[PDB]
Amino acid sequence: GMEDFVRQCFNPMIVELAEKAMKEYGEDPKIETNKFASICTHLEVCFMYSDFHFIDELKHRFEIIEGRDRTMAWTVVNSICNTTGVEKPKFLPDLYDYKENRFIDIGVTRREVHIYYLEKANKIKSEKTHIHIFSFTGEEMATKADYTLDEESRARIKTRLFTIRQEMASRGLWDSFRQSERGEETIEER
Amino acid sequence: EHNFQPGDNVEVCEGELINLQGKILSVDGNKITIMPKHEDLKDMLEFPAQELRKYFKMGDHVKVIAGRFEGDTGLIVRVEENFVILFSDLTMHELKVLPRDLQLHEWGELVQLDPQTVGVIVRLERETFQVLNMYGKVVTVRHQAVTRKKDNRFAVALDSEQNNIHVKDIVKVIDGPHSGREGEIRHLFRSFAFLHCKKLVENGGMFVCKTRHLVLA
Amino acid sequence: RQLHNTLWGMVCPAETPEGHAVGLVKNLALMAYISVGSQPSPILEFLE
RNA sequence: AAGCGAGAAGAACCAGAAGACCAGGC
Ligand SMILES: [Mg+2]
Repeated sequence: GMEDFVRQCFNPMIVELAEKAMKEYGEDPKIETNKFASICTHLEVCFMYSDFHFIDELKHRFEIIEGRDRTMAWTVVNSICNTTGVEKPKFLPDLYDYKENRFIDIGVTRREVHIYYLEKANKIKSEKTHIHIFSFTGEEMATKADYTLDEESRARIKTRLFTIRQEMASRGLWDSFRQSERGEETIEER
Repeated sequence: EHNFQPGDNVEVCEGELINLQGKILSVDGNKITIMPKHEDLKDMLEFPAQELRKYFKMGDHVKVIAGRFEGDTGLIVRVEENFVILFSDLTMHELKVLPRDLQLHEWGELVQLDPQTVGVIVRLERETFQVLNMYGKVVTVRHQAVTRKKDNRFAVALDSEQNNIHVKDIVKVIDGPHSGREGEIRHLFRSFAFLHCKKLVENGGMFVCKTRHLVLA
Repeated sequence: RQLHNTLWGMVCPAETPEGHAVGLVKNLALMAYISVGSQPSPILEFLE
């Protein structure tokens, strides 16, 4: 029993965004709950990233592109690229920083940071798309070693990741989260 | 405590041998029988393991042995009553220690392989980076074996028609292996440029052409 | 290792390994029987 | 030459004995 743990160990609106997104994409959230937990933690970390940080001479500095439906997310991306002139990233980013006027992709991983980082960098082809990567073990690393955040904010994010890691281990499913199959897509039209 | 290690520059703290300076030779188990070969001294003397201290002269080498500044190295620059100040070799960090405390890469970033092999990273691996060099060969190099090179975004060169070309310019290739291709100049040198073409799938569209094989598109 | 004349009927002249144990490892013949042993007391009594 | 309704990708992804002895092929 893990889904109840995810429900009770997350912000209600974060889990709401996760479940609505998944339902949009057509996946049964009662079976593949590992993707449920992963999406929830990713959304949570993105919110923390865009939490308490404001651009002013108060306005949110970071707009959370993830967590909203596909058309709305792409509308946000297109509007930002049309006003600021930033190149439209073909892959949906996760956030946009107005001060540096550049999109950011946030990824939380349990494997070593650099392998995930290089994987993403190669996939994106480095088309002017800064990316930041967190890990459950409690280390971070980003493109050009730029985190665009105060040390205390990143410390809070990493501590939250470590705490959820320890709670989930207390539940004993840490090894279960270490498994994720390609796809069990066999829904015949009946 | 009292510990002595070979190779250290020591001094004599008492006796008729006072102020004599020398380099330790050997060491023993309990009675160290430390023997320092004094500077400009053909003979070898004998001292107890408490009579010698690690003294150093102005302009010599020193390396911390223990304490808060362990691992730092440099050169003492002043001799106060007992404190000795020096500046770290690797960085400008200030260092104050006793004399006895001393002894005697992102996807598509230009990298230096060797003076004449300023390559461009085209693939990130766990331990290595593929690097397309200026000759058109792809080499694999360890992450720490290359240095990040400062890109000259304002570089200017001549193309095949002696037109001025600049970083970010779109050029056509009219000679050499890539003749007929078109690309964006990413890194520019007088004789060659690293170009990008999204239609080119090899090396993620990163190729290299001589500047005399280019014409501004 | 040589096939002694006394191996007639007691050991197989043909059956023997051809490696480094030629002639040392032998094989009994079909009708060969190795004695089991017996007490000589009755023989001694008969002789006396 | 054909020509009679719409698309694109959230999250992240290996194993050693060693030694002795015996049988055996060459
Ligand atoms: Mg992402």
